[PDB]
Amino acid sequence: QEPRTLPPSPNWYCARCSDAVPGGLFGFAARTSVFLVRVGPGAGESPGTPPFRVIGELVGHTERVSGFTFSHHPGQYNLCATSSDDGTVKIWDVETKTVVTEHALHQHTISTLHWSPRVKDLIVSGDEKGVVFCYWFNRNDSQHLFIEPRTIFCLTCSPHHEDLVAIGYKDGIVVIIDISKKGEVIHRLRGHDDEIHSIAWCPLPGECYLATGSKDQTIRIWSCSRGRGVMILKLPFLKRRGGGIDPTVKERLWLTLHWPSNQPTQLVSSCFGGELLQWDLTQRRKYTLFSASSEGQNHSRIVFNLCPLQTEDDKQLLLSTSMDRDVKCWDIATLECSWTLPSLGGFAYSLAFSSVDIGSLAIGVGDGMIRVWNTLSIKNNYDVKNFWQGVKSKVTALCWHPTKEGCLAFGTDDGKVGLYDTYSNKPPQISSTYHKKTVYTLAWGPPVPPMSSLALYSCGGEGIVLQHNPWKLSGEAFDINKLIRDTNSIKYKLPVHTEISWKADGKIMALGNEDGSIEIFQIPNLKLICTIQQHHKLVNTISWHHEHGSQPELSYLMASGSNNAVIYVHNLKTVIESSPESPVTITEPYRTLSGHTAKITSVAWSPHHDGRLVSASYDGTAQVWDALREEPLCNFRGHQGRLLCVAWSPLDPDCIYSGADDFCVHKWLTSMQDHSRPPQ
Repeated sequence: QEPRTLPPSPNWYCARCSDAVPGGLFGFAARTSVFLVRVGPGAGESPGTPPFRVIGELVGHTERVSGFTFSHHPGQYNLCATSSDDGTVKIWDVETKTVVTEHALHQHTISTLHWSPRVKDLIVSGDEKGVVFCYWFNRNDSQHLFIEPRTIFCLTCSPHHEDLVAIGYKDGIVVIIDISKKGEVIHRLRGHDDEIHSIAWCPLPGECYLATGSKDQTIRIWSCSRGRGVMILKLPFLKRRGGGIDPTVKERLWLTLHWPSNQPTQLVSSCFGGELLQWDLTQRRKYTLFSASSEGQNHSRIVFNLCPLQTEDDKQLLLSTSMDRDVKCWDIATLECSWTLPSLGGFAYSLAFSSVDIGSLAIGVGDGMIRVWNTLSIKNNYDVKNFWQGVKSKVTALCWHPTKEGCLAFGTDDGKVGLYDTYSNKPPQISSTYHKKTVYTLAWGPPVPPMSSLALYSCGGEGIVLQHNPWKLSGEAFDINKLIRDTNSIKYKLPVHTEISWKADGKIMALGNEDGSIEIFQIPNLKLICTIQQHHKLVNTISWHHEHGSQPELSYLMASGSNNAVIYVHNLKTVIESSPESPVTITEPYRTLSGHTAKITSVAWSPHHDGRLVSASYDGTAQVWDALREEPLCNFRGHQGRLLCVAWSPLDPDCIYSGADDFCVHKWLTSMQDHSRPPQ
């Protein structure tokens, strides 16, 4: 197929950190980057499927990107400007995705910036102390201005007059200044009594008029001729609609505006709960609600930004960013949602494909919500459902039940273990017993004494593996060390267990330990049959090869990764088949896979090949290996962060999913990669 990126969430509480240009292209600030999305025919998606594609990233800021604005000058729609908490304003060329030039003139946290509609190379930025910089980037010039000693929230250069800029402040003051007269205040618009979130100029000259949106829940339309206020629209109270959100998050209003240049008598605004309104300015406060006819397509939390985009084929679209972590595309003709692009608010810690519902991919995320991505949805490349009830903390482990549809085990960084029924709206069952530290692994396997068809095993960072009864999760959970210690007559303290992996046949359990050893236990009683001494640092990942390969000998292969970069495969046919009455120590690998330059977080065997392994590393790459020939095939470098998880697509042998601490999940193709091995 084609690649996909589930990106980080658009940044919150920024008056302008997203924009679009005609054709067209949408950009949004998200963490320390800007993400670029082709929208319309140029995306080149098949009909009925949403016409968008995530196509690139602007990389180089070292902190939160606070502002983003395209140039809207014909022939230079490829230029844009960003601001960041790193103290810089950068000018970018989106064709190369590189910096053209930049400045560090601001000495206080930048609030926002805007590219002049009228002057080709002028970018105006404003900071939290009230300082404004005019930057004419192509003649290398700047002017500081200082109007009033207050925190700038928003700034909008006039579309009609090259010298006029409207500024909105944290306290509700709005001013229009003349940047040719040292920022002289030409109009002082008094009326709002809280944060100005948005300023839109009437897009026709004469019929100037100006609209301002505020945390005070009013939109005020003002005159420059008279100077005075000519219209106050108060937001309506409306029934909250969509699925029941989480009370345990704080949320006041964000009131942003879009004044369509082709429809001067209409004004679009956000509203409580992220509803969108089309206001009729001919009328006594008439509005029409976006998505009024359809159900559950509206945003469920406040909307921060609205970006008009006219496509090549003349569709009028409007893009919305929200605290709900969705980017939505609105068809202005109908006010219905054309499509939604979901996003991630934390590290992608864990991926797990359901063996029952093919292509159903669960994602464990550091924003406390489980995602289920229906990866094989025919008409939607990003069909993602969220689960929040009973989760709360960072989801560091997931594992679908092997036979029961909808049954998802999960684990958290506060040691919690849970079992979700994703086919219902009921909250998850939670284990009464907690791990002292993060749950790094979950695995289903046969029950062992004293339990007492499949038990759930959870491994915490403190070193304990618990056996849970998936019926009675609130009941007793058993530390398996007692069974281990008794079956094998152990006297010294047991190793700290850092990883658990059951062989596919459910007859053998492997535990990886903090000291690097891997122990091999046999049912029914977890008799130790083998200790593998190969890694010398904490074991992060173990995986047993599947059973449906060409030769049956392959299901005895076990891959493992530790805090060192070298990966090993061991072949446990001999030892397992001999069933020794006292345990064997293995100290030579069956295969050695060298290439990575940092810790290995996750390994997984291709279900479509014999002895084909993918690994995820803290070196920022995923590596595909022919394990049997010790041959590196394909290195994926699309992540910016350190990889935490990897999983082979169940239907396409060429497609793998990977997650990282860059807040991204990438779906990529082994055939489209330029490198065969990791950087040296």
